[PDB]
Amino acid sequence: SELFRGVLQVSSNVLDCANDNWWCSLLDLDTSDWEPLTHTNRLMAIYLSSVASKLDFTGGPLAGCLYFFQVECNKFEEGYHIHVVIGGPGLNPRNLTVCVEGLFNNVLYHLVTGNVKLKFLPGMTTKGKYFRDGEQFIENYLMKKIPLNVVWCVTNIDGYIDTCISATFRRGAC
Repeated sequence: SELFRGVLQVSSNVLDCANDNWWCSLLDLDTSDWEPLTHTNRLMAIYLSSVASKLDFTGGPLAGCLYFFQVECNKFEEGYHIHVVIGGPGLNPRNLTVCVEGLFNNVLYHLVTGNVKLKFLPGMTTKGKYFRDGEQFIENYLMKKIPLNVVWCVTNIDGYIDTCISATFRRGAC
C-alpha cells in the first residue's frame, strides 16, 4: 500500500481545556487485553474512537480511506502525540494536512473550551516528499509499542483490526 503518515501533537493545554462533554463521555472500550484507561488516558482513547467513527462514514477526500491512529505518551512527555497513518484515492500531498486537521479538529471542537485545535505534521523523506510507507511503519514501529506507552489505537486495516488493541500481541512483537 501507499499510505501517508504524520503526527498531531497534543499539548497539556488541550487537556487543560477539556470540557464537561469530554470528561463525561461514556463509550465502551475493550480493555480486556490492555491496561485500565482512566483520567486523561481515557479521554484520549474516547477521542480517537470518536474520530475513527466519524471517518468511517465521511465523504469527500477522505471517502474510502484506510487509517491507523495511535495515541502515545512517552516518559517525561507532557500531553500526548497521535500517530496517523492514512491513505485513500481522494487524499493527495496537497490536501493531506487540511483534511486530517479538519477531521480531528471537527471532533475536538465539541470537547474543548476555546479555540483549541490540533496541527498535523506529515512525515517527510530525505528528498522532502511525503512518506508513503505508512503500512510498513505500522508493522515495524507502531505495533511494537505496549500500553500505556501506547494509550489507544484504532484502525480499519485488515491486518491490524484484530491486534491493534491486543497488549499480548504487541508484547510479542517487541
